[PDB]
Amino acid sequence: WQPPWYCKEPVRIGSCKKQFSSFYFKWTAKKCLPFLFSGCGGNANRFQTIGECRKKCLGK
Repeated sequence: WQPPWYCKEPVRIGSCKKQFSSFYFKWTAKKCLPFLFSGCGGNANRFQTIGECRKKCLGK
């Protein structure tokens, strides 16, 4: 198994000024990890639930 491309993008908190609990795939550790998203200016390596992250990035 290899993850899709967006799971390999670096975590991006972005440029806005708020906080939203999120998950990203740290592909070098093959784990879905929590992070705080600012609310805009992110990238595609962001998921609302750890399950959605595992489904897309691990194929679970």
